[PDB]
Amino acid sequence: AEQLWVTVYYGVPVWKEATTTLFCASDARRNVWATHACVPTDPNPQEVVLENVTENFNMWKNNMVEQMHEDIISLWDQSLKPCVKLTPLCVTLNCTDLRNGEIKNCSFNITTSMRDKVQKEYALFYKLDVVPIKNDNTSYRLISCNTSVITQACPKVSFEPIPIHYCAPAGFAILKCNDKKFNGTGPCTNVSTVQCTHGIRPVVSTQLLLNGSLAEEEVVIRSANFTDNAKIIIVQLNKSVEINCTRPNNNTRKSIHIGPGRWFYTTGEIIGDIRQAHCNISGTKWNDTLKQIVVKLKEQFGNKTIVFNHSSGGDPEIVMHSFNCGGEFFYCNSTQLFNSTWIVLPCRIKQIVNMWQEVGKAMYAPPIKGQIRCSSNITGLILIRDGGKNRSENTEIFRPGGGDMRDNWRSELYKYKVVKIEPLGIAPTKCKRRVV
Amino acid sequence: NNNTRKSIHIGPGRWFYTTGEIIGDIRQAHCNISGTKWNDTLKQIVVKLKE
Amino acid sequence: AVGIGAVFLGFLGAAGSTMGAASMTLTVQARQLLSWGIKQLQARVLAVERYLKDQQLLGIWGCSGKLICCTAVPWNTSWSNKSYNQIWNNMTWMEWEREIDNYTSLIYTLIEDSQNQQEKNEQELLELD
Amino acid sequence: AVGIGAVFLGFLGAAGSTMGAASMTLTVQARQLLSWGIKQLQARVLAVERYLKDQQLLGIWGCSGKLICCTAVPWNTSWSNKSYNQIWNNMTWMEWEREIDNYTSLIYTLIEDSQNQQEKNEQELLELD
Ligand SMILES: *[C@@H]1O[C@H](CO)[C@@H](O[C@@H]2O[C@H](CO)[C@@H](O[C@@H]3O[C@H](CO[C@H]4O[C@H](CO)[C@@H](O)[C@H](O)[C@@H]4O)[C@@H](O)[C@H](O[C@H]4O[C@H](CO)[C@@H](O)[C@H](O)[C@@H]4O)[C@@H]3O)[C@H](O)[C@H]2NC(C)=O)[C@H](O)[C@H]1NC(C)=O
Ligand SMILES: *[C@@H]1O[C@H](CO)[C@@H](O[C@@H]2O[C@H](CO)[C@@H](O)[C@H](O)[C@H]2NC(C)=O)[C@H](O)[C@H]1NC(C)=O
Ligand SMILES: *[C@@H]1O[C@H](CO)[C@@H](O)[C@H](O)[C@H]1NC(C)=O
Ligand SMILES: *[C@@H]1O[C@H](CO)[C@@H](O)[C@H](O)[C@H]1NC(C)=O
Ligand SMILES: *[C@@H]1O[C@H](CO)[C@@H](O)[C@H](O)[C@H]1NC(C)=O
Ligand SMILES: *[C@@H]1O[C@H](CO)[C@@H](O)[C@H](O)[C@H]1NC(C)=O
Ligand SMILES: *[C@@H]1O[C@H](CO)[C@@H](O)[C@H](O)[C@H]1NC(C)=O
Ligand SMILES: *[C@@H]1O[C@H](CO)[C@@H](O)[C@H](O)[C@H]1NC(C)=O
Repeated sequence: AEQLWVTVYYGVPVWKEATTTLFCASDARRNVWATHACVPTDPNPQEVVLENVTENFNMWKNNMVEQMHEDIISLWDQSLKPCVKLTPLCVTLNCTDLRNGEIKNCSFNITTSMRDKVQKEYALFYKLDVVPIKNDNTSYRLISCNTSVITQACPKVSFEPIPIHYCAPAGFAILKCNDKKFNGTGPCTNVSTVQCTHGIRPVVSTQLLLNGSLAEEEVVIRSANFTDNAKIIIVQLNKSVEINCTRPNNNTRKSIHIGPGRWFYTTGEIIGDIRQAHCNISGTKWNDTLKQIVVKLKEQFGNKTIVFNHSSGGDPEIVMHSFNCGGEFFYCNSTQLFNSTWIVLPCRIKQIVNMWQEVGKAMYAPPIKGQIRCSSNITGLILIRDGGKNRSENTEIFRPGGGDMRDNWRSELYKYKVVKIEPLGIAPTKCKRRVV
Repeated sequence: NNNTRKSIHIGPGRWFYTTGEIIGDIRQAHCNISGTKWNDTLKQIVVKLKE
Repeated sequence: AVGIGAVFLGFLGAAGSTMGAASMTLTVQARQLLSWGIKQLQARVLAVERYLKDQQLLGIWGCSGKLICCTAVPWNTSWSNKSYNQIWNNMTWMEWEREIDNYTSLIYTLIEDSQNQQEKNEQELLELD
Repeated sequence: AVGIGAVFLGFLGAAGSTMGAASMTLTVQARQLLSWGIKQLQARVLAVERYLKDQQLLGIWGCSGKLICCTAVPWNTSWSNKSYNQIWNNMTWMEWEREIDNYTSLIYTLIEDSQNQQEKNEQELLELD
């Protein structure tokens, strides 16, 4: 061969997988995710295809879901830091049934003029927020009394999800898998480089994925391993299913004095009949959606297998479907969607809630005045396998489930991978440097 | 002394640990130090202090 | 008849084409790579350190200002016995870097310990006499 | 019979040997020197500023890329009347720097105000004509 000599090159387009922090970006305008500090979005972002190069994607290793997990919780706690403690409101409640029982009409006597202007301030309380005192009437008190000090969320904080974007830092790039058939992992062929991702709204829910993206012209079902009962099945829907939710009760609210310079909002009277929360779901769209899902499930789980039975498994907040329409947390019985194996949902409202899990300090929602209405659609859902059974293709009871809230972002992040680019490299050449 | 301890309630969601009962005779804390090693150590120290 | 793109390589695409063809856009790729508050502040400092690290080596090696510079270190064919054309017209940057990944520190050391050392020693001697 | 160390000066040891002998490992010493979260973050930024400060002067003086560069500023023997050999073969770096410590700012000024100024003015004039 030729006498070869070392030549140094810079700008070499090669890279290695790496994990780092992506910068937030937002369509700039006390909403939790509406941080005062965030990069304005690019009105004309670029995307280029590699084509000579493929890349190994694995949605179960995208560490970006961890960044979102921690940052989102931090933003929640920060916005709701200067909020009102319920500590002096642990006073026992003399409760009777509210005439029309999920709502009790109770009284108490605290603080009784501890350098302030206060009184008994009777009010309405929800069953799901209190603990019975079986040694009394039965009487009630705040369920938090024997656990922790919790605060009433600041009335000035909105909880509307914001579609936050995330962009690569210098020296790093975001690769995207554009294969319509891409599942949990593999050598994605259609790979492109993206300057910055689209916005993902931090929607928090249990059992069904709401207001997300749609599948590429068919239902696509993903899992780490369809044979492993310890894994979950992620279903991305071809078209979404329409759901319309309402809180028909027109509620008032009252500010009460709890100390000098301190106020607390209580549920006031209710105007009109007291009715149940519920959501209306189109059976047509729901059933047709299921048809496509079943067809795909057959590919792995058998051609005559009975699927989709009633809700079961986990504590009440896992067994019920959960969402936060209007700022109030609704827990509805999804069984009405899965009450027939191979639509109006009854629903209750809770105010003392836990953002995915909370230790010690927790959030109590304020009462919302008026009526709550919203509209959304099911764009995905999580199925769980019921466990061991006869191998024969008889049953596989894909119950709704999933309590790991991180999957509400992983379900979108699966498209992306972050790498570190190494511009420095060498190769042989023909001649020696003309060294004197 | 083989001591027990008790958690007490001091407020809603608040606990404090107190010394509980003591099992066996209540004796003094103490340390045992080797007089041999201690005295020989002092011997060397004194020799240097003399300087 | 030929269909054409606009101007030049978008970003990294050449990584899977031969190193010969890929060399055309080193100016593009280099420029693009070279160039809440606290987390970003940390990232900025890290970016600077990475930036300067590369500049340090390019300075020492006598390569500063160039994206292509010839050294005076001979190629030891033990690393790879491929000819010039067998590499440059037949292998990509991603593939090449892997082939000689375990010689990176070796060759980098040789550039500094042998050539740079020589160039600085002889330079002074030539300036003196 | 001669006993030998491994390869080269470990770190700073040459500081007490003659400047002549010490010059052998400028490549070593330079490389080594050149290259809880918040305190370290501060330190990193400071390191960068010190790094770049030196690079600024080396750039301006026309010395960038070199660890040994000849200037065009004459030595004023008022600073020291020792001959070349009386310095380089007889005095260490620690000793030398002390000898002319009070002329550092003077000579640095002269390099920029006189030579750099000349080189930039004359350069343009030569390029023009
Ligand atoms: C999936 O995505 C859909 C669509 O984004 C969500 O549904 C919407 O949620 C927003 C939440 O704010 C609703 O917006 C509210 O509408 C109220 C009345 O709506 C009428 O009036 C507004 C006036 O601008 C019109 O834009 C609208 O079209 C209707 O004509 C407003 O009164 C609300 O503002 C008040 O409340 C907020 C509370 O934070 C205050 O800050 C304001 O100052 C003001 O007091 C608010 O704008 C919207 O109506 C919903 N759509 C529908 C059809 O109902 C789903 O919630 C989302 N699902 C999930 C799971 O996230
Ligand atoms: C869909 O998922 C399957 C199962 O994981 C993928 O097939 C496997 O891909 C991995 C990728 O490293 C290979 O190691 C396995 O050998 C593959 N298994 C078989 C039997 O082919 C498949 O590639 C995925 N489809 C897409 C489009 O990504
Ligand atoms: C609640 O009020 C009734 C009013 O008659 C009273 O008899 C009862 O003892 C009260 N309970 C408590 C908790 O004091
Ligand atoms: C997905 O939805 C489109 C909507 O038009 C439909 O035409 C298509 O048939 C659906 N895919 C499957 C697998 O049915
Ligand atoms: C789902 O709801 C959103 C709400 O804005 C709507 O824009 C979208 O078109 C809906 N998807 C389908 C498939 O109808
Ligand atoms: C609730 O009832 C009051 C009764 O006066 C009415 O003024 C108010 O508009 C009602 N609110 C809603 C949202 O219907
Ligand atoms: C070199 O060229 C031959 C031509 O057939 C090809 O088979 C081989 O894969 C090439 N090497 C590389 C690195 O692609
Ligand atoms: C210079 O050499 C003489 C030789 O005797 C020595 O005495 C003197 O100390 C030397 N100067 C230095 C700087 O050591």
